[PDB]
Amino acid sequence: SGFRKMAFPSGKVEGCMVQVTCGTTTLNGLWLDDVVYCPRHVICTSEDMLNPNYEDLLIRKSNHNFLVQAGNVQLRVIGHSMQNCVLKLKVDTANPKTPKYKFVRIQPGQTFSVLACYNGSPSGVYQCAMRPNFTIKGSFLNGSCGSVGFNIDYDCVSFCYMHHMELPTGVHAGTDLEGNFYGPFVDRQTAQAAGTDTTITVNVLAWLYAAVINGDRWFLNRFTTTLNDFNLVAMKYNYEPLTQDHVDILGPLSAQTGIAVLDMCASLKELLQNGMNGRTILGSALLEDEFTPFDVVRQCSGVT
Amino acid sequence: SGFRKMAFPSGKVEGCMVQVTCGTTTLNGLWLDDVVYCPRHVICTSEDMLNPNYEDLLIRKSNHNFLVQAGNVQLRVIGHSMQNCVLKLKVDTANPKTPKYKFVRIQPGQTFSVLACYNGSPSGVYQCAMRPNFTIKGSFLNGSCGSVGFNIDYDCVSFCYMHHMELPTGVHAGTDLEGNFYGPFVDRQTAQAAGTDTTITVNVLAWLYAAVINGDRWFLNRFTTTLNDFNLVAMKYNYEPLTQDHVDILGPLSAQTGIAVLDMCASLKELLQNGMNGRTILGSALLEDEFTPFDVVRQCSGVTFQ
Ligand SMILES: *C(=N)c1ncn(-c2ncnc3nc(SC)sc23)n1
Ligand SMILES: *C(=N)c1ncn(-c2ncnc3nc(SC)sc23)n1
Ligand code: NA
Repeated sequence: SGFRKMAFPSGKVEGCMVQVTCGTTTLNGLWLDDVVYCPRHVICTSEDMLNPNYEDLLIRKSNHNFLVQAGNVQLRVIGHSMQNCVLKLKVDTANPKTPKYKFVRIQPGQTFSVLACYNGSPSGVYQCAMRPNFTIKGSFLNGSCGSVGFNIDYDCVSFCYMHHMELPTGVHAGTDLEGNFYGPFVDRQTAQAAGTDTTITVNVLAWLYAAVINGDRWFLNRFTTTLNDFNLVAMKYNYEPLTQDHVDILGPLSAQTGIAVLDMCASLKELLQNGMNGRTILGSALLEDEFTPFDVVRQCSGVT
Repeated sequence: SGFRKMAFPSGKVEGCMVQVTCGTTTLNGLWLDDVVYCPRHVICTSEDMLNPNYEDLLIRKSNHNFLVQAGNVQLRVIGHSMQNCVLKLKVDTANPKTPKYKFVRIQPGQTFSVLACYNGSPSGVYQCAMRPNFTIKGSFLNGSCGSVGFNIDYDCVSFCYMHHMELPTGVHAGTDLEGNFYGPFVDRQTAQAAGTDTTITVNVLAWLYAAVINGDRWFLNRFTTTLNDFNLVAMKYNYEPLTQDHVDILGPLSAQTGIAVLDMCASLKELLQNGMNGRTILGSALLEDEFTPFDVVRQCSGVTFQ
C-alpha cells in the first residue's frame, strides 16, 4: 500500500553528469559516448546575454577554452558545435558508463525525473510534470543549468529536459536534448513570463483512481456525466479539456477499480463545485495533477 | 527557487541491490563487500509467521538453500548468521560497487531516501520521515521487503532503514541495518498497531522558514510565545513537543531570515488556530512536516528573497 511521488532510480544518469566551465561560468553537462551536451548560454557573459549572437560568440572560442571535468579527471574537447540552444562538445574519451538512451520530446501533462546537479555533481532527484504553460515547477539554484530530466522505459533512459533558466515567478524553463525550448522562451536577458497555467485533468482523474485503489473512497457517488457537460465544468475551473483519447488512456485504471471514467468525472465535478469539506485525499487537501495514468499503474503494480 | 520533496541520487545504492530466494519466497537484499543483508522472515512460511522460532527455522537451513542473484549472476553463499531481525549471508564475491558507507540508527523526525525494489531490481526513489510512532508512510507492495532507506552526506551512504512489513493502517515498519526494529514492532503476525501519530513540530517550523527564504511572509505575526505556552497549545493539535534542542537546531534558519524561533512558533500557533484561508505555502494547503532543518538548509538558497 501507499502512494508517493516517486522518481526513477537515477544511477544510469548520475554516471553521465560532468562539469563544464567557460570563462567564469561553471554549469553541468551530459556526457554520452564522446559528446558533452550543455546549454549554449555557457559561452555568454552578462553583457553578451542582453543581445547574444551565438554564432559569433562561438566562433571566437577554441576547444581548449572549454574545461570539462568528469569527477576528478579532465576530458579533452576536440570539437564544438551548436544544435539549436544546446552546445555539443566532442571529447577525446567515450563515456564508459553511457547507458542505452534516446532523446525524446515530451508533451504537456507528461511527468519526468529531474536529477539536480551542481559542479557536475548530482545533488538530488525529484519528479516534475511539463505544465500546460510549458514551465516546470522545479527546485533549482544558480549553477543548476544543464541538469536533465528523464524517464526510464526499459533499460533505456529517455532524456527529455535540460535546464536553462528560471522565470520571475520562480518556475523553470528549458529545452529538449536537441536544444528546442519547451514553451515560447529564449536564452537571452529580456522580459519573459510564465503564461497562465491550467490543471491537467486526465492526471487528476488518474490520482483519484490511485486514491480508490488505496482505499480512499469518500468522494465517489451514484452519478455519471458526459464528456460535453464535464468539459463545460472543466473550462470554468481552469482545467484542461478531457478528450476521448484521455478516456481511452484511463481504461486500465477504470477496469481495475470498476469505476467508469465518466463516473469518476462526476466525482471530480462535485469536488470542483463543492470543494473537499475539510477532508483529504491521499493526504492532500488539493487535487494533485502531477501523476500520469501510467505513473499510477506503474506504482500500483510494481514494475522495476 | 522552488521547493520540492527531494531524494538523494540512488545510484550508489542501486549497485548494492540483489534478489534473495528461500524456498518459494523472493525478496531483496543489500550487498556490501561480501555480505548480503536481508529480513530474516525470508526463511518463514506464512504459517510460521504466527509464532516463528527463528533459531529453530535457521538451524535447519544450509548455505546452498539461499539463492542470491546479482543482476544476471548467481552469488555463492558460504556462511549465514542472524543478527536481531536481519539475516547476514556471507557470499564468495565482494561487491565491486560497494560505496563508502555506514549504518546509523535514526531518531523520529529524521528523513531519508527509500529505493523501492522488487526482485532485486530498483523501481523508484522517494523521501520518507521516521514518524513519531516509529512507522513510515511509504509506498511498498508485496516483494518490497529488504528495500532500504539511506542518506548520502558527502560521498558516504548512511543506511538507516530496511523494510520488513506493512501494518493494518497501510503504514510501514522495519529495522536499522543491525536488525533492530524501529518502534515496538516484531516480525510476527500479531495484533500490533501503530500508536496514534503526531506532527513533527520542528520540521513544520523548518518548512515555514523555507517559505520565508523563498519570499513568502503572509503567515507571520507580531506576537511571540514562551516555549511552554507553545507546547501547551501544540499538544492540543496532536503536535509533538518542541524541546530546547529543537530551538537550537533552528538557529541557523533563524539567523538567515531574521525571525526568532519563538516568533515562528507564534506564527504556527496562529496557523493552527486559523488554517490557511484559501492560501498555500510552498504550494501546499496543509502544513508539511517531512522536511528537517538540515533538509531545508541543503535545498534552499543561503540568500533570503526579502
Ligand atoms: C545555470 N547554471 C544558471 N545560473 C545562473 N543563471 C542565470 N543567472 C542570471 N541570468 C540568467 N539568464 C539565463 S537565460 C535567459 S540563465 C541565468 N543560470
Ligand atoms: C516482503 N517482501 C513481503 N511481501 C509480502 N509480505 C508479507 N505478506 C504477508 N504477511 C507478512 N508479514 C510479514 S512480517 C509480520 S511480511 C508479510 N512481505
Ligand atoms: Na459517480
